[PDB]
Amino acid sequence: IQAEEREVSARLAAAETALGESDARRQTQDAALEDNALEIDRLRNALLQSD
Amino acid sequence: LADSSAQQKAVERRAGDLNVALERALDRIRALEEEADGLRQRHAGVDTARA
Repeated sequence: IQAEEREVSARLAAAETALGESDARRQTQDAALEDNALEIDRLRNALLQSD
Repeated sequence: LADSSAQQKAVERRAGDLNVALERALDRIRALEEEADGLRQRHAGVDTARA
């Protein structure tokens, strides 16, 4: 049972690393996607005026 | 002279009448250009909000 506990804690450690990495990457691309939304709004407006 | 003054008065009258007609037709052209302008901007706005 000690060995099995070791294995389960190892799986838990790997999962906790991947979760943190996913959350960080998610935050970066989330900010980027919000900025992308704003920029596309700007380009649509410039298309408004020039058209 | 009677004949010639008759023609003078007649063509003067017809010239005044078509002067009024040109004035009103030019005003109508200005109105239609403004209306077509309004169609242009509002159509652009609607076709873009629909995009």
